[PDB]
Amino acid sequence: ILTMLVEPDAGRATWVAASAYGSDNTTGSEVTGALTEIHFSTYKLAAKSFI
Amino acid sequence: NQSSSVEVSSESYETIFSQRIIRDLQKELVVGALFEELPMSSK
Amino acid sequence: TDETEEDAIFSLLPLLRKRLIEAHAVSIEEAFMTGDGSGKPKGLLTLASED
Repeated sequence: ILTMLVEPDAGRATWVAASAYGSDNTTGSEVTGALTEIHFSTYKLAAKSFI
Repeated sequence: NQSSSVEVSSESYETIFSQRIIRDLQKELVVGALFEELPMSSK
Repeated sequence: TDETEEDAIFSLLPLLRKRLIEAHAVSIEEAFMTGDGSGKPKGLLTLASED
């Protein structure tokens, strides 16, 4: 088997109201994501003959 | 780990597979090889 | 977190920074296309509707 990695999708930021600038909501929201993987495999083919 | 914002797919990418191979203790052999050997050339 | 960088085979920072920057770009683009007016810039579609 062979395995590689797949990069995740896209997030987004957030708009903060200028009122909340003093508070801790200034930084906004959080972005998260995790990877994935894929696999490969093979099959066998054969034939025979006699003389 | 699944604690930070970014993660990893599975433990296979958080693991080390070592090719080192180890064995437990083994019984000692004594009787097979203390008697004198008599070669033969017929039935 | 500190105990995730060591607890992996490869690094995980460049992915974080890339996701952050591209999330910013995606959010600003979407907001300009169709963002509302409350705390966010008015989107072109919203402007055309309200006019």
